[PDB]
Amino acid sequence: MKYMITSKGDEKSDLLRLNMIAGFGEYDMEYDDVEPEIVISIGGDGTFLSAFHQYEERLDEIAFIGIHTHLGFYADWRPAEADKLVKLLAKGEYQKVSYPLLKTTVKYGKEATYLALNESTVKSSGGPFVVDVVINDIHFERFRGDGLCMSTPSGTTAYNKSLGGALMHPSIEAMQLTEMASINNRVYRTIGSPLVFPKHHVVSLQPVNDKDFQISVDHLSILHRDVQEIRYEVSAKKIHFARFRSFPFWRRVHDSFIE
Amino acid sequence: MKYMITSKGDEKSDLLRLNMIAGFGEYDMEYDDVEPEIVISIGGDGTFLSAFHQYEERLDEIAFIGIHTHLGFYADWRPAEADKLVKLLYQKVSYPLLKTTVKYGIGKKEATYLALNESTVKSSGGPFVVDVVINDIHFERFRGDGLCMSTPSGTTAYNKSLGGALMHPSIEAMQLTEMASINNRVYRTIGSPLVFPKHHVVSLQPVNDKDFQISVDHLSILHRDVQEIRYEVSAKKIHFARFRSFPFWRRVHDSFIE
Amino acid sequence: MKYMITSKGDEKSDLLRLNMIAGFGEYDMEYDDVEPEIVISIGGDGTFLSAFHQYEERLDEIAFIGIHTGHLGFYADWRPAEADKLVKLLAKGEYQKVSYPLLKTTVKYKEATYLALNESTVKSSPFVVDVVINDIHFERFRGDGLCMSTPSGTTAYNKSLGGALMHPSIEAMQLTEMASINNRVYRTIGSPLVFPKHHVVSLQPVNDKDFQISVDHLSILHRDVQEIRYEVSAKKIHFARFRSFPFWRRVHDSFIE
Amino acid sequence: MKYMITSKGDEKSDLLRLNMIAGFGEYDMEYDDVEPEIVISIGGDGTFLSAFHQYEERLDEIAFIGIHTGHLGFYADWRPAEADKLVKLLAKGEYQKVSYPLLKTTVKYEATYLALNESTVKSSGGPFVVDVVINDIHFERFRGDGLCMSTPSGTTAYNKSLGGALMHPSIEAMQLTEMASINNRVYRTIGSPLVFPKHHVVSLQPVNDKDFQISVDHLSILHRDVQEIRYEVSAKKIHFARFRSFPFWRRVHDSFIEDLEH
Repeated sequence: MKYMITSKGDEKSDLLRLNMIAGFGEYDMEYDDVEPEIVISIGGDGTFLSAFHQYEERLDEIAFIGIHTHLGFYADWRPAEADKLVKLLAKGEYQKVSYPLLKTTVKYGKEATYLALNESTVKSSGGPFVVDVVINDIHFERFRGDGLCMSTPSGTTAYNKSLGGALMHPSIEAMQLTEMASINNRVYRTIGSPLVFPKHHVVSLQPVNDKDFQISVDHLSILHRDVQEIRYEVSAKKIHFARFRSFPFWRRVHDSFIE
Repeated sequence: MKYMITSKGDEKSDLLRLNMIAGFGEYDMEYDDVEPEIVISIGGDGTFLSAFHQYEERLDEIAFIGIHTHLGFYADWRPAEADKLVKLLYQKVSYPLLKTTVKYGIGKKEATYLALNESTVKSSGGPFVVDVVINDIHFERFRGDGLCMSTPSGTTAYNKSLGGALMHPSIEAMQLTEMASINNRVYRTIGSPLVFPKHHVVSLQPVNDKDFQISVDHLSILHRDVQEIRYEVSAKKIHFARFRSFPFWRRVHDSFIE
Repeated sequence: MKYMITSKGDEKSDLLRLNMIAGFGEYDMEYDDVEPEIVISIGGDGTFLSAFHQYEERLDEIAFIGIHTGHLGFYADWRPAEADKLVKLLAKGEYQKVSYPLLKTTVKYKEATYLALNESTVKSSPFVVDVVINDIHFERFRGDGLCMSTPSGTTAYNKSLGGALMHPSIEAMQLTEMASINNRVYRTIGSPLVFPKHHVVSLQPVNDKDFQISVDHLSILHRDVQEIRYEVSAKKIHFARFRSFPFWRRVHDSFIE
Repeated sequence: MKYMITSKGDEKSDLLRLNMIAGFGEYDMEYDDVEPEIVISIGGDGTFLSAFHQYEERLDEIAFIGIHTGHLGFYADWRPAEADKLVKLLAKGEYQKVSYPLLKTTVKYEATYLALNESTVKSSGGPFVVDVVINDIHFERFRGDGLCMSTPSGTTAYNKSLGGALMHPSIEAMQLTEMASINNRVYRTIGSPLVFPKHHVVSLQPVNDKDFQISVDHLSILHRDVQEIRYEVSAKKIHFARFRSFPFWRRVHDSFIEDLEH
C-alpha cells in the first residue's frame, strides 16, 4: 500500500523512519505522502497530532499508526518492535477502527472551521469571560468564569480530565463540555457537571458583551476578534487506526494515571 | 391495544387515572395489567421506576408513557395534557439499561438485575474495599464509601450528585462514579468518572469482606457471600412512546438552572 | 505528675507501656488513671480517640501524648524506640502545651450534647434538611448527608468529601456535603464552609425526624430529632509537645510520598 | 474626620459621590485625597479593590466603607438610598473598626505585593511546573494550569470557582487551591485546598521554566527569571468602618443561593 512516515525531528525517530522505509522497500509497498493509505507517526502524541492535522482532507482514506516510548493513547508500538510492524503491515493483518472527531465553527461579521482530535477551548481575550450557552438553539446557561472545554472521547484523558471531566472509551460517539472555574452565582447559574452530547447536537457559545476570544484547537491558540458565535458538534469525519490487536484502553488509563 | 395505568397513590394521580380509563372506554383499548402493550405511569420518576420494574419481563412488548402530576426526566406529559394523549393513544424510542450480575461463593446461583437509573455498592458496616476489574484486567483497588454505576438516563440523578457527567440518554454507555474515595500512600483511585461502551464489563471483587449493600434503582438488598458484582450495558432496552421529540437538555436547564 | 498509659492491647504496645511505667517509677511521677495530668496513648489513633473520650470531663487538666509504630499520623509524635527519651523529657518537665479546637454537637428532640475530636456526621438511612446559620436560613439540602469537621479531623472523612485540609491550630469547624442533589428546589452552596468560634450551624428536618448521627467513633440512631446544632467547643485538647509538630510533612507522608 | 470618595465612574455613582461630599459639608468633615481617615468606595467589589490598593501604604490609619450601586457584593454593606443615613453616622463616629487579614506575596528574581482577594501564578505559555515548599520542606511537585492563594475574604471569589472552601473573613489564614492539576503517577498532588495559619510560608520554586504570569487581585504582571514566589499572611490588615454586624453568611446566601426579595 501507499504509506508515509513522520518523525518528531530528533535523532532516534529520524533513524527509525529511514530503517522502516528501507524495510518496506523489500515489500510491495510504495512511499507516498501526497495520497498515503497508511500514515506512521514516530516520536509521540505531539508528532501524531501534527500528522493528523497534515491530512484532514484525506482522513477517509488513511489508517494511522503510532510509535513511541509510555505509549500514551495514540500509539501501540515501540521502536524495538518496528520490524515486526513492517512485516504485519507488509501483508496485511489489521484491523481498522475509528474514533469520533470534533468540529469547531467560528462566525464573525466569513465562517471559519476546525477539526480537533482532542479538544477545543475558549477563553477571554480581555477581561471577564461571559458567554451564553445555547443547546440545539435553546438557551441553557449564562456562563461566567475562565473558559470552556469541548473534548472528543479520545481527548478525555488530556485537558478534559484535569477539569473534572469523565474519561470516555474513545469508541463512544460524543463530545464532552467541561467548565473552567465557573462563578456559579444566582446571576450566572451553571450546571457544574460535565455534559456529554450525542451526534447531531450542537452547542453554541454566544457572547454577551466582549466579543474577543482565545480559541485553541488541539495545539494551536488563535485570537478571534468580533466573534458572533462559536459552534460545537460531533464531526462527520472520523480518524482511523490500523489495529493489529484489540487496543487495551482501560489498561493504558491504569498505566498512565494509577500506575 | 391492551393497556394499564399505574398511579402514585395520592389524590390527583388516582383521579387522572380513572379519568383516562373512562377515556379509553370509547375505543378498542382493553384494560389488562398482566400483559399490556402500553404502560402509563402517573406521579413522577419514582412511580415510573416502579412501573418499569413491575413489567421488566415484558420490556420488549411494552411502550412506557410518563405523566408527572410537573414532569421529571421520565415524563413528557403534564396531567392536563392527558386528554390529548388519550386521543393520540407514536414512535417507540429506546433507552439503554444496566445489567447487574451478583455472583456468590456459596451453592447459590448468580442473581441478575436490570436498572433504569443506577446500581450502587456499599459495605454492610465496616470499611468498603473492592478490586475493580475491567475486561478481566485489574484497574484499581478502591477504598471509600461505595460506587455507583449509572445508565445514561440515570446520569441526571444520583450520578450527578457524585460528580458524574450528564449524558444524553440515547448514548450506549454506563458511567462509573466514586463515593468519597480515599487517596493516600496505600489507596490510589482514578478519581474521574468512567464511561464504558456496550460489551465492556466492570467487575467488583471483594478483598476482605464478602457482604455488600447493593442498590438497584429504589431497591437495596443486603447480599451475602458475594464473590463478584458485574456491570455491563444490557442487551435489553426500555421503550418510550414518543409523540414529540423529547427536549432533554431543556429539561436539565429547568430542573437544575431555572 | 500523675499520669496513665493506654495501649491498644497487642503485646508490643502492652510491653512498651509496662517498661514506661517502670521507667517513670525512678522519678517523681505517679500512676493514676482516675485523675491523670498526662495521658499517654500507645498503638494508634483508635486508641488515642478512646482515651480522649474516656477523659473528656478533665480536658481542662490533661495533656495528651501519642506513641505509634508506623507512619505516626496526626495524633502521635513518638515511636517505641524513642520511648526512653520521652520518659526522661516528660519527667524533667521539658514541654510546651499546645491545643486543638473541638466540636460541640447538640441533639434536640430533652437534649444530648457530644464532643468530637475529628467530626460529626448526619445521614438518614430521603435526607432533607434545612441548614440554618446563626439563626438565619441558609439552604435546604437534599442528599446523602452532612459532615462537620474539626481542624484536626480535616484529613479524614472531610478530605474524602472535597474539604480543605486545615492546620489544626485554626479555630474553626468545616461543613461538607455528601452528594447534594443541588437543583432548583434544593439549592446548595457546593463549597465546604469554614466557621469561626461562636458561629452556630443548625440542621432542622423538614419531613422525617429520624437520623443516623455520628460523633467520631460512635454512630447513634437518634429518634424524633428536631435539631442538630454545631459549634466550636469552649473546650480544647492539649498536647505535651517536646518540639514543633511538623503537620504539613505528615500530610505529605500520608498522602503524597 | 478627613475622608475621600472613589466612584466606579458611571453617572449613578459619580452623582452619589457629589451628593455625599455636599452632605458632609453640613459637618466638620474634610475632603482629603492624600491623607484620608475614611475611604468610601461607590460601585462594587472591583471599585473597593482599587481603593484599597490606592491606599495600601496607609492601611492602619484608614477605615473603609462601601456602597454598591448595583446590588451589593462582599465589601459594600450599604445601598445608594442609605447614603444620607450613612453621612450622619460617619459624622458622629458611631462605628467599630473591624479588621480582615491580608496576603503578602514576595517575588525573587525582591518585589512584594499585598492582596485583599488572592494572588495567582500561571505560566507564560508553556507547561506550568513548580515545586511547592511549605515551611522549608518540599511538599509536592505541581503540574497544571496554576495555583491560587486566597485571603479569607477572597474565598468567595476565584478561590470558590476553583473548589475552595468559603471561610469567614475574621479567620487568620490563607488558602491554596489547584487550577487543573495533572494527576498521572508522575505529578501526584494533594488535590485538596490547604488552609495555612499565620507565620507559615508557602514557597513556589520553578523547575524548568522561570517565567510566570503572576496576579494580585485585579493586577496581572509577567515576571521574568523568577527564582521563588513566597506567600504568607501579612502583618498588615484592612479595617472596615462597621455600623452594624456584617452578616457574611447571609451575603453568601444572597449571592450564591437565592435572593427572594431583591
